[PDB]
Amino acid sequence: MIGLVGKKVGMTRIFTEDGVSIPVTVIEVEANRVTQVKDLANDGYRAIQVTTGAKKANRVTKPEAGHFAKAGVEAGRGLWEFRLAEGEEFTVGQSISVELFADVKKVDVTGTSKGKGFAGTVKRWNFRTQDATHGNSLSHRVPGSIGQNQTPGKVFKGKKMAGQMGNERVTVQSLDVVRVDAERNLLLVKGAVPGATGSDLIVKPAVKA
Amino acid sequence: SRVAKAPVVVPAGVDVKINGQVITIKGKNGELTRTLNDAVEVKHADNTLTFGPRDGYADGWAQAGTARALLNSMVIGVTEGFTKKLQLVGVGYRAAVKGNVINLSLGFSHPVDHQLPAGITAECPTQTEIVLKGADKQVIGQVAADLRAYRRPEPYKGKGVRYADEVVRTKEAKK
Amino acid sequence: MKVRASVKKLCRNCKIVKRDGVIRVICSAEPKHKQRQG
Amino acid sequence: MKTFTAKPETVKRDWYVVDATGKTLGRLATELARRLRGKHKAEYTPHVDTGDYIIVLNADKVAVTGNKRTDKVYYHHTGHIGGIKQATFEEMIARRPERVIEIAVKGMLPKGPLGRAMFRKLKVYAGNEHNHAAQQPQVLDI
RNA sequence: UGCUGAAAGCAUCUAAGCACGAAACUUGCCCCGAGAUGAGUUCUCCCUGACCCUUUAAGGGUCCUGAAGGAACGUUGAAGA
RNA sequence: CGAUGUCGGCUCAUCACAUCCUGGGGCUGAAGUAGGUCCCAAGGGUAUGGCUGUUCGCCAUUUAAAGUGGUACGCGAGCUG
RNA sequence: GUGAAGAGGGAAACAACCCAGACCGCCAGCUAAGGUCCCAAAGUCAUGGUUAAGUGGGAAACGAUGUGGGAAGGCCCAGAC
Ligand SMILES: [Mg+2]
Ligand SMILES: [Mg+2]
Ligand SMILES: [Mg+2]
Ligand SMILES: [Mg+2]
Ligand SMILES: [Mg+2]
Ligand SMILES: [Mg+2]
Ligand SMILES: [Mg+2]
Ligand SMILES: [Mg+2]
Ligand SMILES: [Mg+2]
Ligand SMILES: [Mg+2]
Ligand SMILES: [Mg+2]
Ligand SMILES: [Mg+2]
Ligand SMILES: [Mg+2]
Ligand SMILES: [Mg+2]
Ligand SMILES: [Mg+2]
Ligand SMILES: [Mg+2]
Ligand SMILES: [Mg+2]
Ligand SMILES: [Mg+2]
Ligand SMILES: [Mg+2]
Ligand SMILES: [Mg+2]
Ligand SMILES: [Mg+2]
Ligand SMILES: [Mg+2]
Ligand SMILES: [Mg+2]
Ligand SMILES: [Mg+2]
Ligand SMILES: [Mg+2]
Ligand SMILES: [Mg+2]
Ligand SMILES: [Mg+2]
Ligand SMILES: [Mg+2]
Ligand SMILES: [Mg+2]
Ligand SMILES: [Mg+2]
Ligand SMILES: [Mg+2]
Ligand SMILES: [Mg+2]
Ligand SMILES: [Mg+2]
Ligand SMILES: [Mg+2]
Ligand SMILES: [Mg+2]
Ligand SMILES: [Mg+2]
Ligand SMILES: [Zn+2]
Repeated sequence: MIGLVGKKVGMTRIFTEDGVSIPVTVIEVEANRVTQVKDLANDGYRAIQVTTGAKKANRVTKPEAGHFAKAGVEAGRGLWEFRLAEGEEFTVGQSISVELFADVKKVDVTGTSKGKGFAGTVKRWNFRTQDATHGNSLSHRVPGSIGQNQTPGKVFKGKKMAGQMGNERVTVQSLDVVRVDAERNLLLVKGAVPGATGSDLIVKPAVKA
Repeated sequence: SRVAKAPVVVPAGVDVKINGQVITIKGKNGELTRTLNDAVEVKHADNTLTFGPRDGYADGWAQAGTARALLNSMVIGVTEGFTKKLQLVGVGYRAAVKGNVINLSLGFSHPVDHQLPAGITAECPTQTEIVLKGADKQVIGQVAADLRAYRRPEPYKGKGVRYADEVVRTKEAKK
Repeated sequence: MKVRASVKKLCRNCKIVKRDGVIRVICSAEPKHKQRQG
Repeated sequence: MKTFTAKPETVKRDWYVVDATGKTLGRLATELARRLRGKHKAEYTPHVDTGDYIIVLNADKVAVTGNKRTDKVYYHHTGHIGGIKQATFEEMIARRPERVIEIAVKGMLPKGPLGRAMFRKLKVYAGNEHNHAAQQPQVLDI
């Protein structure tokens, strides 16, 4: 089943009648409008290409604006692509609303996580710090040993070392959808999705069920 | 060898078609088809099938003797059919048939249902007895093995699904 | 299943069979006699 | 005088279609590597690619003898420390069958920049068809 | 663990044929990923001038032209050494 | 021997399988529960303290289990001394 | 005996093993050990067998109706197994 492209509005809580507070993440989902329908005869696979939001007319480029003009649709802030299941099809200028998730129960939310920058191995890979006293010479948060003596003149591939943390595509699976508000284009999922406030989110129905 | 030298007599009302290595044997109980091994030479001497080693093969008489007893069994299957009987030993163990789904009740927390294959028909005279009939001998023995495989009979009481003819060597729990 | 280097017939009902390159003793009478050369 | 050498500008190359149905793997592959090297031509030169373009189709129907269909093993290593991988022959036919002809010929070509250039002329296909009718390939019988 | 079944009138899970069988294996889940030099595919956009040259060729130059786009600069960021 | 820093701890590990746990089996002097034993299996998991410089060991209390080894008895141009 | 104090060829690489002792030059010929499907020069040679284990291409006591060859024996068309 296809997914929809939304935006992380922020987090809040839904007080139930029973006295339970559900921490929810508001994801506004405007009308995703398709820009290209891909098929087996031309493209080798079945998918649709959607767009959302608006964009400044002086900033959408002539190659990019020609792509919306062929579909005959207003330029949106990006272009995403969702693989089609069998027996599932869409027309070109079709708009897709948040009512698609009206009867799903769990979703998977894909976003780009927050950028931690260059992070050390205590923060990134959860290494233990060494001893903060008892004689330690300049080695309180260092990664310690990284290999062995002469047997493998070498550090192995994928060794956990410092580097860029976050700012990358991650997917949180099986989030309970709380409320689907079609009138003001919202989608309330239980819990915390990746991404900062205002970043693009990809909400698909849950594949692990 | 000695099995393969003894020819297999086709009766009346049993149609036999030789086609290369593919042999289709029809009859009043169904049709059966088996591609033979390429080491086997088959020919129909007008009332009997004969079975000879095709040249340029090592296991000549070995493959021919396998090809004898199969087509012997294919003849008996299409004029008599095979009938393997199973009984259930144990309290509360029973079986029921819905067309081609035997509904076993073998003391589990979940129901046991077994889908029957194509040419296999089953029947329970009693709740504690399963009688299944069919044409192909390899298939009725396989279905009987599958129904036995749910409760292989315990050696302390003989409890479980057994063949109706087999012996169950029991064992006393000593102390 | 006894697994040994030396596999032997233990009674009159033992039968030495080679199944898939492995010498195996199988007995219809006694389940203690079933063997496998390994 | 001096011994002739082929020249890469003046050398001519030809196109061949080989059907790999039922043929033994290594006995096919050594004839391909003979003709990719160019050792069937009298103007052979070791440092010059003089071999012919070869299209091999029905690559999934190549045959091996013995129990090698279930017992020949294609190892490789991913670089990472646990990264030894393993695939049998009949898994490689099901997964990506063009590699079987390709691995066998690549081991039989010379190792170096010229041997990698010789491998570029081998064009294998799992199916019974190819897009290379424009080069007018002949039916090579092996 | 079997079914059918010879070689070996029997027996036999195997030699021909068939079935089942584990957190291992390949998938399914997530991420990177066409420098995959075998450098792939799809969609859209842009450019429709004159001449000289000798060693005539995937040649060199002049004048006209400067697109799509990019880059630089600036205001900056829940992006960042 | 015109220098290859060494016991133990710390911090990162990584591999083997002669498997400690979990998985699949066979036999049992296997009623069940719980075991014994052997076969398959390296995917993941695999204590904290008291004493001692200790590895080890004993002890206390855990845990599904507290595996055995290789790695310059792994790891001092990473630390401790 | 070789190396030391000896190059060349072969044994993947491999002072001491195998072949063979480099005065120099040659885009000549024959051979040695070792080889002749491709990497890689030369037999996809010929004739007759053996192996189904990738044995070949690592190992013992011991185990087994694997299979090929030979010589002998006791049962057996008075009917064996
Ligand atoms: Mg940041
Ligand atoms: Mg600490
Ligand atoms: Mg200091
Ligand atoms: Mg400090
Ligand atoms: Mg060091
Ligand atoms: Mg190295
Ligand atoms: Mg098996
Ligand atoms: Mg053992
Ligand atoms: Mg039989
Ligand atoms: Mg049987
Ligand atoms: Mg299966
Ligand atoms: Mg020293
Ligand atoms: Mg020095
Ligand atoms: Mg083991
Ligand atoms: Mg057990
Ligand atoms: Mg592992
Ligand atoms: Mg482990
Ligand atoms: Mg592994
Ligand atoms: Mg797995
Ligand atoms: Mg302790
Ligand atoms: Mg040691
Ligand atoms: Mg050490
Ligand atoms: Mg260790
Ligand atoms: Mg140290
Ligand atoms: Mg001291
Ligand atoms: Mg000296
Ligand atoms: Mg020498
Ligand atoms: Mg030498
Ligand atoms: Mg050697
Ligand atoms: Mg050499
Ligand atoms: Mg000569
Ligand atoms: Mg010679
Ligand atoms: Mg070389
Ligand atoms: Mg050659
Ligand atoms: Mg020949
Ligand atoms: Mg008798
Ligand atoms: Zn026995």
